[PDB]
Order: sequence, then structure tokens, then C-alpha cells
Amino acid sequence: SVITVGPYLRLHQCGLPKKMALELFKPFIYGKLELRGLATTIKAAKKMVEREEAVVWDILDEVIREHPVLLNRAPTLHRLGIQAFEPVLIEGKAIQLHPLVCAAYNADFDGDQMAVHVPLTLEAQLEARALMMSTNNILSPANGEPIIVPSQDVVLGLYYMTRDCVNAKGEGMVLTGPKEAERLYRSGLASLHARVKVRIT
Amino acid sequence: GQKVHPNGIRLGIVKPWNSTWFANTKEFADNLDSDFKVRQYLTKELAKASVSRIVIERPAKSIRVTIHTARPGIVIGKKGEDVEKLRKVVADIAGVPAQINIAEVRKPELDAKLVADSITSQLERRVMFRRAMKRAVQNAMRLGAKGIKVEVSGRLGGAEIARTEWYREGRVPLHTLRADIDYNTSEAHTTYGVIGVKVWIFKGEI
Amino acid sequence: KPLVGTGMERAVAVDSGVTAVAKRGGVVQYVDASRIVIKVNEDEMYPGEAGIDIYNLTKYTRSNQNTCINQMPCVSLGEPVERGDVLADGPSTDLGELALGQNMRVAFMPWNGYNFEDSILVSERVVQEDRFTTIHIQELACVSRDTKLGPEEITADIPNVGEAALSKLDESGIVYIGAEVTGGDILVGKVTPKGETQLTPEEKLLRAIFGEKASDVKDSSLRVPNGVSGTVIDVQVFTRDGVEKDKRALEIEEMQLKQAKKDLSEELQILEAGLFSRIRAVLVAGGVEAEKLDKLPRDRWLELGLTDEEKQNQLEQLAEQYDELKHEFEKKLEAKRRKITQGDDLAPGVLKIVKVYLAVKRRIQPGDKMAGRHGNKGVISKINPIEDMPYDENGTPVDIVLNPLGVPSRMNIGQILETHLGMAAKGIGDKINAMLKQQQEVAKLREFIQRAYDLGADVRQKVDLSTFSDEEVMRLAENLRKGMPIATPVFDGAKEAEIKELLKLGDLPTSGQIRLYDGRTGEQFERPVTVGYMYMLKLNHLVDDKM
Amino acid sequence: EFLKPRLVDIEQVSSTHAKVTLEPLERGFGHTLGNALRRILLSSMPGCAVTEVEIDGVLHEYSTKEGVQEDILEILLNLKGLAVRVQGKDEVILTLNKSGIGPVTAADITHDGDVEIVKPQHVICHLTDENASISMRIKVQRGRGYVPASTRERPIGRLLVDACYSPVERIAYNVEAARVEQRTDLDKLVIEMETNGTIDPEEAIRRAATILAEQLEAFVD
Amino acid sequence: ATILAEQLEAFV
Amino acid sequence: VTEFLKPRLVDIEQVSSTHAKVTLEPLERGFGHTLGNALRRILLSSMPGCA
Amino acid sequence: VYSYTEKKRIRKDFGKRPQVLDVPYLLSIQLDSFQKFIEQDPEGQYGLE
Amino acid sequence: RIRIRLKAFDHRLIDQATAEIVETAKRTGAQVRGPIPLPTRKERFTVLISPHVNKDARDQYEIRTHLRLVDIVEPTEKTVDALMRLDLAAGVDVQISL
Amino acid sequence: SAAVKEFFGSSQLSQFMDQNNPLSEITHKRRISALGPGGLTRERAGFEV
Repeated sequence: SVITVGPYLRLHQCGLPKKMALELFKPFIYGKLELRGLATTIKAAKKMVEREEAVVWDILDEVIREHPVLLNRAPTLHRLGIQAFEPVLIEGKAIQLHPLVCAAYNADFDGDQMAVHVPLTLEAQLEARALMMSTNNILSPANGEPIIVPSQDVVLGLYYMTRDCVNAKGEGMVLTGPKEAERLYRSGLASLHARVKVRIT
Repeated sequence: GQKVHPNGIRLGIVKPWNSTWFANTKEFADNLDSDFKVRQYLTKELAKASVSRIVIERPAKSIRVTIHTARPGIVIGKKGEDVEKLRKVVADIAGVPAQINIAEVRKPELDAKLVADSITSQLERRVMFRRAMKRAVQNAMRLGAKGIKVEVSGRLGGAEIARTEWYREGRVPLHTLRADIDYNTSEAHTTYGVIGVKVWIFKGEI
Repeated sequence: KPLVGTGMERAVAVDSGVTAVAKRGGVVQYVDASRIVIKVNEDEMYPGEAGIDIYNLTKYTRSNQNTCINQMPCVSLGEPVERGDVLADGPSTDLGELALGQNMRVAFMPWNGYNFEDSILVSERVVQEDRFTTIHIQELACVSRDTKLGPEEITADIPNVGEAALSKLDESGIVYIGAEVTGGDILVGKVTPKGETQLTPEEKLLRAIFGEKASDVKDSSLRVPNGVSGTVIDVQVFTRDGVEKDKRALEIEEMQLKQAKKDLSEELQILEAGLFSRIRAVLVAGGVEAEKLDKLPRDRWLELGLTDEEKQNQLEQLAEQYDELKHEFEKKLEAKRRKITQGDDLAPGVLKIVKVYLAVKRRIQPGDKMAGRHGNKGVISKINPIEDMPYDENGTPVDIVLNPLGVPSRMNIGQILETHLGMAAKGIGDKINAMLKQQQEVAKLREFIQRAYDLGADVRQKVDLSTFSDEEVMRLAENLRKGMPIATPVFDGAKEAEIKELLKLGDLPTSGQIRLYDGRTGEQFERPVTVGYMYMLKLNHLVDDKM
Repeated sequence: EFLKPRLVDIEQVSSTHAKVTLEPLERGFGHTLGNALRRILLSSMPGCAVTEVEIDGVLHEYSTKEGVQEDILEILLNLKGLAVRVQGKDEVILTLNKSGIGPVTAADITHDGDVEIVKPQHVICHLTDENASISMRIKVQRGRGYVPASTRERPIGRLLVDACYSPVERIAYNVEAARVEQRTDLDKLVIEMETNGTIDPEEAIRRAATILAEQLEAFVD
Repeated sequence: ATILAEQLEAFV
Repeated sequence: VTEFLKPRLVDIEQVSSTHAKVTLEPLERGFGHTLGNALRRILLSSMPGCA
Repeated sequence: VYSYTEKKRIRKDFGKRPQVLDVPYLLSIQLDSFQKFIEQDPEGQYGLE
Repeated sequence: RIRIRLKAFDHRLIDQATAEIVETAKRTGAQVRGPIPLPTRKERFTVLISPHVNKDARDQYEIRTHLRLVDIVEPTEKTVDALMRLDLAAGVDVQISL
Repeated sequence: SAAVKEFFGSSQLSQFMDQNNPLSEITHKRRISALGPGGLTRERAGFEV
């Protein structure tokens, strides 16, 4: 499906829609439904998820938990173009992908699409968590340079934050810690760039 | 002389009446006249339409018929065009605009009327009546209705002497008016007699 | 409409074939959502073939890309039209212009990461107004082939299907027009996959059912899959000749016979009405009968007192035209009954083809692709509530929050000039709305519209409202109150100082940037941000077609 | 000992929108109560919009009716924009009958007395022949927020429009200095709302304060 | 919460 | 129509000392920000004290 | 003077260069070529001829 | 002086009918004396059930009858206006004696 | 009929019109394609053309 941002996520997890999640995890949901005792034969379970009753979404949040998926950009050139995430379910129809990870995939958001793959067996879940997890790929294998470098909005937010101007609100006042620095920025008594002696530890 | 209807003793307290509208004694007649003979013409055409109950509520200078089937589409014929054909043959009879409510059921096979004419729809050609009933009885048992006692009558098996038997499965209330059980009856007139049917299908309670 | 166009919209709209251009000008007689009747002016009109034109518009039908090629009438009744002029707008047109997408209130600011690379963040005010809600139409075909053990069945006589599937079907299998279906119901019932099934001991008892020898062939009704909703708007049934027409196919045959009968009879009635209006127009002079004209039946308006002139010659020519219309109507109704009644040549071994048109209405959701007209793409990433939007010190929330960082690298600086000039256009539109909502007389409206139409260097337009006569100015302001359209040709466009002078005519700030408050915190964004109107397009790379 | 806000002046400057005033307020509470009441008024207020329409000779909403120059879809949009007040009724069914050349305004609805149209000049459609008449039934109900058609019809003749149960349009507060009280460093909160006529402004500010004080009941005594 | 609730007892 | 999702403090995970972390659920699709902003602005200044 | 649908909503127009040749009929390649193809004209000039 | 009599059979359906017409009247006129009932009315009939014999099988049925009177106090040109062609109770006989 | 029906039916230049916009019609009809019979493909063309 088509990707989109979702900046609330951590680099280890990605958003994955509920409709795709109920289609990719049909046998795990069948096994979970047969374990509880809600149904009997396999047919009954396929009718239950064909109807999508109120009880299969709790079953789905049980199988998605601690089960990584392989996200994959379609022109995969190096090994950082297949990375394993943990799903977080999405009301929607678009894969929410953590932004820093985009600089690894060469993925902008101008109409891109990605494929999800499910590690079925248990050794494959452990390979997705222990080798291919997105927290494990923070350095590019071609060199020593970090590949989870902050790309474009966040460096503008930092460059506007840590800068200075020759006069602002609270020029040259003295502050007993960084906590009241943020308290002076939020209350409206100083500016985000106003030079100040602080006491840092 | 046995077997009172649990229907007629329980109408209104648990299950709504099959007609509800006011009339005086003087206009008790003309209100009554319309009800029978058009339901006669309703049961002539919608016999194959799998209908459950026909409550006719006709207010003063008004008439509404709540048709309760499970396959309405076939009745409408096409975009509710035959529905007006039910309406044109009733408007110039009772002289009042008779509006038609085809309010359907989602579940046909849990109905007292449908199981009654089920064997009757297949009685014309000689069937072993037990398996014919058993199928519907089991289907209606596993589908949630917790009690069934089902009847057939006539001269079953091409018989001559009197024969009747019933198949008990579940709860049958006839001394507890609180619980929920229905009953209907149709007939099968053919080249060998009238081979009849009753049923007592139990739904539930308060 | 585009608030900031190039004036090239009318060439692309009229010189294509989606609008209903008038052939001969005149006076409109009957507007309807189906048809439009023009009465042709007398200084454009043939002597014979009396002539009032009928435009049969093309209502909701399938395009090639599953869009909805509609035509809407845009003229009033009694309205004059000129030769070479639009009567019915088409798809993505408006009053003869070319309106592809819609124009919305945009702000360039980073907003909490939800527009990170190229993404777009849209208020719920956009989806509440039903303004990107596009209408798609899918065609679903079902053929009745010819195989072994016999032909197929389209009838609804089918087992297994509960009285829940068949409630949405007609007694003859086809879904009736208007039934709003879901993903996975039955549209056309077709008992066809007939395989084999054993019946040994346990199932041998199942052979002693209703006397039926054995249930070997798999009773099964061709049911359809899921993924799409819709509303069945149109059903076609084609029958290879020789095959028995069922009751639905005879319904459609009676329906189209009735439609074509009514349509050709209205052709004869409308052209006969124009012909009798010509007879009344001729008999104004030369043996006029003011009272004696409507005492006799109307089909004999020829034997009245009038000598051998051009007028009796013209009444003879109109009698020739009338008898031609009579015999032509006879032979054409016979040929049209032949075309409806006949079969159609079809595939080798097919009985009948049923085509059903579902009409989905796809709104907008996180994952669709929107884009402006300069290359600023983007997957819309979060459909915010109304309250969270950055508003200004008037009260109005902005609709869409783009990302500023796409401008210095991807060098499309034209979108910011388009944004500022769109805000100027809407400032003029808001001042017209303020001067009209207060019920002001036409003098002040004339003053302000004249000042907004002069406003520039040596330009080409040079209009004056002193020849519009106090009723068109109110209707022109009725059309300008949602904004004033501005043409900007390609390489000879509006310079910066003209945009500044037009932003000075409205009471907007000169630099184009309003200070904007926040919706969450309720406290002001520092360093005032750019708002305006950008004309943004929805592209048909949707997300519930790729997922 | 905080000074408490009391409503002082309700300037009904036009028929749609008004300017209520919260006075007085210690410094800091101006922006707090302003943003809070703005966000409650835009979020969830009880409106009275429309849900179902049944035009008589119309099967599906994509058809066309003989004798009206707009489609049935455009009639549904024009009825979606209908501004109507109901009095002590969950839902209500309005009836419309109109015949003759000209517009079908919103004042042609047979009003049930308790139902009150607030803008009777609202055009729905244009009839365009001498014998060509529409006759529809409209269903208007209470609600809260935006309830579309895809979330929530049994015959084929009903038509479901979307439901924008929201009476207000634009809420703008402007804090300003106070001088009525001799004490300085006090503030005035002036809220210009923008109603569509279905909600009284003091009733709107009262329901917003009730909703917010209900939300703070989770951790107040 | 007590301060904010005491600042709304003249409305509800 | 005046019936909302009345919330509650499901837990007070007071991390260590002189520091708490109070989570409140469930609120409407928009009331988390208005209660966070109201409580944040009032605690910052309105709250009195001595120093 | 303006046509009657150009008095509905007259678009404001910037622009400085006074035009001298209006935009031609944009579909003239297709229509003119196929009119050149099928048209009763012998001397071996028309497409089929 | 203005009487609104309501005539039906059961008290289990007229009970919502006396609620709909005092409150919708309050909305408009707000002028009513309150519902004053009438004694419940009974029509019992013993009937023979055996087809051709046996004068012992008499089963008691009854068409029950109930009447409730609303009696708005003042002739209001708003109560009658809003509640003219309006009555929630279905299959009922309304008697708006003005 | 086989020759002219094969050309209008399936050629490399008799292509399916994208009907979804008046602009897309009027700019698909005005197209100067270099491909087809008597031209090249995406693999043959270099940088000059």
C-alpha cells in the first residue's frame, strides 16, 4: 500500500492498517480463535472474520503484539531497504512509516508504495527482531556513517531552536537549570533564542 | 378436545396483536370486511413469498398492512413495481388508501409459519416425512431456538386410519405464559386428501 | 473554478467536446436536467424546417477511467444565448471555464511533523463540505455461456442461498435499479458450477431425502466478491436472438420502447410547436385574424383568407414539412421498434449478457494523492479536526497546512506568487460579500467592481460597468462573491507590484503574511506565516485502489 | 480569592452571530478560558441537521426527475445545507409539496409548528414546467459532530445524506484590557461566535462551560 | 482543577 | 447528546520522588489537548505559593 | 462588448501584450487529417482515392 | 373548556400517548389542566366452541376499552396549531372537541 | 477489412484514450509520438532524440 508519515511512532514500530492486518494474519487469528473455544471447526472462524465481529479485533491485537513485519521499498538497492518493524494498528489504509527510517529507504511521500511481509516461523520472527529490526540498522554498511540521520524538518527545528539573536526577551538573565529555561520559554517571559547564563550539570 | 393455543392466551402481554386499531360497534363491520378477503388475496399470491405474519393496523380513515416475509425482492418484481400492484388491487376494494409495509425478517428458518408449509411445499410428491421434518427441526434447533415440538397430520404414508405423532426437542411452554413460543398451521389438499401440519417452536423468555 | 488561471480555460473547455455548445443562438424555452430547448432567433433561421433545437444532455455514464462524465445545465429559463456559447457544463467545467480541482485556504508552516517529506495536512472542514468527494462508476459484466449438460440459468430459483441473499434480487435474478449493495452480495444469480458429490453409508442415508435419486451435481449460485460498496444505477440485458426473453428483459424492452416512443413523440410535438409559432409569426400581417385564429382547430392554419403571395407559398412549404414529419415519424417509430425488439450478434455460444453499473462515491482519506499545479505532490497524512487548525486574528481556520521546505530545493517559486495572488482574489471577493450582505444599492457595488477591474498598467481588459444596466451588476456580483477570478497569461503575467497593489485594494497585509494563532495551545506562532488560496487537484492514485 | 467571570453583554449585532463577554478575569485566565471555550464550541455542540430524504419518483440518488433543472444529488446537497431548529423532539419528519414554475424555497415545507425554519429564503431546486411537481419527505434529527453515511436505508427509496450536526461556524475570542473595575491587571474576554441560527449564544456558552466542568469532574471534589 | 472549576460556577 | 466519555486517572505512576506521571483516559477526539492546555496554563502561574 | 455568458462572471485579466491571433481550434490535426482522408475528391488526391 | 378525548383499548399503548400530547402542548401553549382518566370499560362475551353440540364449552373473551381525557385549559392558537395533524398513538381514535 | 480493422484495433499508435478530464482528452489527441512502426522503442533511443 501507499505510505504516509505518522511521526508519533518510534523507529522500531510502524503503522499498519487494520484491514491489511486482518488479511495478512488470517491463520494466526484462526489459531487464536480455536484456542479460546469461541468456535469449533475452521469454517466457523472463516465466517467470523468474513463478517468481522466485535471479538476478532482483540484477537488481532493479541497476534500483532511482539510479531515483527518486513517493510520493503520496491526498488531495494542495499540491505537497509528491508527493515523489520512492529505493527501499530491504523484506522486507515496507508502504512505509517517513521520519518528517520525514510532516509534509509530513499522514500519520500510523493506517492510511494511499500510491501509488507510476515515472518511466519519462529526462527524468522527472531531474525526479524535480532538482525533486521530497525533499531539494529542505525549505521550504513557501506561506511561508518549513521543512516538514521535527521533529515529535513527536524534539522530546521533544531537550527531555529539552538541559535541566538543579539536582543530578545530575557537577554542576559541567569537561570538555575534547564527546567526553568523551558518554563520561561513556555510561560512567555523569554525567547527561544536569547543568550543567558544557565547552570548545567 | 385439547390443545389451546398459547398464542391467543399470550397476545399483547408478550407478543403484539395481529390487528390493532379502534372502531365503534357500528364501523366494526366495514373494518373487518377488508381484512379477511384481501389477506385471502395476499395468501393467494404471496404463498411462495415465505411470509411469517400479517398484522393489519388500519387507523380511522386509514389502513396499513405490515407484511413480514423473508424474500421481499422477488415480490417487488423490480424496484417495488409489483408492490403497487398489491396497492392498486386493494385501494378500489376498501375505498381507503392502503399502504403496504413489507418489513422483513433476517432469519427465515426460525419461524413457525415457514416450517409449517416447508413439509407442505414438499408433501405433494410423496416424501418420507420424518427426514423432511428432521432436517428443518435440526436446522431450527442448532440455530438458537431452544425448544421445538413439531406436528404433522392427515393420513401420513398413504394411510387410511387416523395417525398423528410429534417430535419433541427442548422446552415447550403451555403452562408458563411468560416464555416465548409460536405456532401456525397450513393445509395440503391434493388427489389424496388434506395432509395437515402444526408446530410449536420455542424462542425464549423475558 | 480557478481563482488564478491563465485565460486559456475557455479554449480548452469549448474547443473540446464535453460541453454543449450552442449551434444557433436564440432564446431558451425549456431547461431540464435531461434536455435543453433553444428557440432559434429569426435573424439566424432557415426559411423551411421551422426549427427549435433540442440538446439531449449526457447524464451519469461511465468514462474510460471509471470517472463520472456528467453534464449539468448552466442556463436559466428565458435567457438569451449567442452563437458559439456554452449551455451545459461538462465534467470539471463551470460556466464554460475549466475547473479541475478546487481552491482552498493554504498555509506554509511546519506543523508538528505530519507534513514531513512532501505530505499534506487537511482540516475536517474540507471533508465536511463534500468538496473532493469524487464519484466513480464500475461496470460488472456477467455472461450466460453455453456448455455441456445444457445451457445455464439466470433465474433466482436457487437452493442454499438463504432468504437474506435473495431479498436484494428480482424474482428473475437481476438486482433491481437502486439497491445499495455491499462488498460481496449477489447482483446476478447464475446457477452454473455443477461438479460431483458422493453419497456413501452416512451420505447414502442422505440419498433417502425427498425421493431425489442423488444430490451429485453441486447446487451452487454464482455469488460475487468484496472490497467496494455502491448503488446500482443502470442494468443492461442483451439477448442473442432465438433465446427466450425472461420477464426482466421484457420489462427493459417495454421501458425503452416507452422512452423512445415518448422521445420521438416529443420531437414531433416540440417541432410542431415551433412550426405553429412560425405560422403565427407569418400571419401577423397580410390578412390577419385576431379573433378568428383560435376558433378552429390548430392543424388547419392554411386555408384562411390570404392570396397567392410569399405567405401562402410559405404555408405550403410548412405543410410539406409537416407531412414529411408525419410520415417520417411513422417510419422512424417503426424502425426504432425494430431496433429495440431485435436481438444482437454476440460471442460464439452465449445466451445473454447482463451488465450492471455500480456507482461508488469515494470521498477522501489519509493516503490519497493531492497536488497543486506546480509539482508540489503529496500523500495527505492526517485529517485533523476543525479546532486544531492554525487560525488568524479574524477567526477563520486554514484548510490545508503544506510544508515550506519543499520550496528552496525543488525550485517552484511560482506557487508562492499563486498563493499571494489567490489571497488577493479572495480579499476582493470578501469585500464584495461584505458590500452585498449589507443590502447596499448598486451604486457602491458599481464603484468597487470598477476599481477592482481597472487596477494595473497598460493592460488588455479595459472593461466598464456603465453599459451593464443595474441588473447584470447584481448578478455579476452574485458570481463574484465567492472570489474574483483572475487571468494571468503565461510569460506576460502579473508582476509583483500589481499583486501588491491588488492586496492593497483589499485590506489584507502587503507582504501577504498574516500572523496566525495555534489551535492546540491557543498561543501565537512567532514570525508571521504565509496564508492564501492555492488551487489544489485530487489525483486518481487513491489509496483504496492500491492497498 | 480569584475574581469570577460573569456574562455582562450579549451584542446580537446580526441575526447569525453575536459577541458575548466574559468579565472580569485575572491575568492568564483570558487565553485559558478563551481557547477552552472555543475548542468546546467548535468540537461538540447539539445541532439539528438532516439525515434522510425520500423524493417520490426517485429510486436512487443518481437519477433525474422530470421537470427540475437540478439533479437529485444537487437537491440532496441543498437539503444538507438546511438550517432548522426542532423543539423537544429527538427526530422529526418534515413534508414538502410544491407545484408550479419557479423556485422551491425552504419556506414551502409544511411546518409541524414545533419545527422552526430559521432561514426561509433558502433555495432547494427549481421547478421548470406547468405540471411538474416534487413531493418529498425530509428527516431531521438531533446529534453531535459529523456523522457520515459510510458509518451508519431498508427500502430502496430512502436517500441518505451526510449529517453535519454542528450549529457554529467560526468562534473568535479577543482578549483585551479592563478598566470598568478600578483595579488594574484585569482582562475582558470578548467571544464573537458565528451561529447558523439554530443555537442561542448564551445557551452555547452555558453548554460549553457545562461540558468542560463535566470533564474536570474526574479529578475535582 | 479546583481553581478552574471555581472559575466556572457562574455559568453552569 | 450531552453524554460524553467521562474519563479517570487509571494510574499515577509517580516516578521516584518529587515527580509524578498521571495518565487520564478516555477523552474525546480533541479533549486531551484542551485539558492538558488548561491544566498546564493554570499550574504554571495561577497556582499561588510563597518564595 | 461581451457575450452574455461573459457578463455572468468576467475574469480579471492582467497581461500587457495585445494579442493579434487568437488560439485556433485545438483539435485540427485529427479532424483536418481525417477530413483529408475520406472526402469525395479524385485526381488521386484523397486518402482512399 | 377545550377537551381532548382519546379512545382506544389498552392502557399499555395510550400511556405514551398521554406523554406526547402534554409535553408538545407545553412546548407551545403550556396551558393544560392535566390528564383526567375515565373508568376502564369491559366487553365480555361467552361463546360456544363445540361445532354442533354440548352447551358447556363457553370460553370468556373480552374486547377491553379505555378512555383518557386531556382537557387543555385555554383555547391556545399554538397548541392546536402544532398538534393539529399530529398524533403519535397509532390505531387510535382522537376526539379534539374544540 | 482485416487490414484496416487490425490497424484501428491493435497497433502501436491506435491507443486507448484516457477519459477522465477535458484537458486529458484535448492533450492526448495532440500528441507527437516518435514510437511505433517506422521509429524506435525505449531501448533503441539514446540521448540525441
